[PDB]
Amino acid sequence: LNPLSPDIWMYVLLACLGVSCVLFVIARFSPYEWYNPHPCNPDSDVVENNF
Amino acid sequence: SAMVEELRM
Repeated sequence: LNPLSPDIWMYVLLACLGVSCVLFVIARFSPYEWYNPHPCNPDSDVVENNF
Repeated sequence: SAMVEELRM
């Protein structure tokens, strides 16, 4: 792990944790992502979640 | 209602 001076490491640590959290937040308020698992029987508007 | 629905869930 020498090539990157240890600083950049934990920087990217916090970076990906933040981007993942904001991904979860955005997918939370997302229209199409509620994806009614097995629409192959469309019998009802079942609302499920992702991400 | 939408913020409540997708927030509490």
